[PDB]
Amino acid sequence: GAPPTIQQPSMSSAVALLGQDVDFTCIVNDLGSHMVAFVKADSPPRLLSFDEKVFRRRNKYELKPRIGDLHNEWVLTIKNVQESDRGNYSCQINTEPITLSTGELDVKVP
Amino acid sequence: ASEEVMACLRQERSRVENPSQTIVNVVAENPAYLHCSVPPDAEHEIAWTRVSDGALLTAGNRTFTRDPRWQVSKKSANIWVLNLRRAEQQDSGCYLCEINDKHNTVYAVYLKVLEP
Ligand SMILES: *[C@@H]1O[C@H](CO[C@@H]2O[C@@H](C)[C@@H](O)[C@@H](O)[C@@H]2O)[C@@H](O)[C@H](O)[C@H]1NC(C)=O
Ligand code: NA
Repeated sequence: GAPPTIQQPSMSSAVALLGQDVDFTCIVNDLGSHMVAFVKADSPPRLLSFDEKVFRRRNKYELKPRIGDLHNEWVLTIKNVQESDRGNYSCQINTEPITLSTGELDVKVP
Repeated sequence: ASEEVMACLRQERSRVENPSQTIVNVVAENPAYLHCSVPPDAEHEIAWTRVSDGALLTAGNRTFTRDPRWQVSKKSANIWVLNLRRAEQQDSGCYLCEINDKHNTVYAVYLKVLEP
């Protein structure tokens, strides 16, 4: 009987090198009938995936929903990271009020 | 108030200027209708987001939020509508429609709900 929670370690902040693939993991306990979205928290924020669907650029963003041992890990992959991919990424659960976890990506050029 | 409206509308990111209303005033307890125009003769998906908290409201053909007052529908060939079935003062603020088109269009709409 608990509401959805985001479990450690989720949305870890990272420094990556240009061209790496970068994963953001959102581990959700007690998701129930709620749903998960990934967002780039720029201004304006950009939707990356909602539920089990990648919103755009399937060659740039990948989603692996409900994986891990407990089938509760949501993994967003950013392919081939560039300087434009720097910034904050969020995992959102559609509770009310929303439940969020955010991590920051830095990208260094050789 | 001016700062708030401008900070909302400055978030538009488009190659084609928004052809719809981008400032909507309604009275609390009435419905609100926010419009998103998409490119014609193509099957684009859109998503509506509430900027105050970042809540995703609708995505593609379906409501995402569990707040039951929100629905998305197709008003005509190229116009989608975010329908708020009963507006309250606390719904005032900035809303974004993102389109999955090649230019990754974002349209911004400022909603003001006035006291009944
Ligand atoms: C990333 O986030 C840092 C912490 O900021 C807070 O969370 C973000 C997502 C915003 O909602 C912001 O208003 C909050 O203060 C920021 O200090 C940092 O500048 C952000 N980095 C970039 C590139 O935006
Ligand atoms: Na964080």
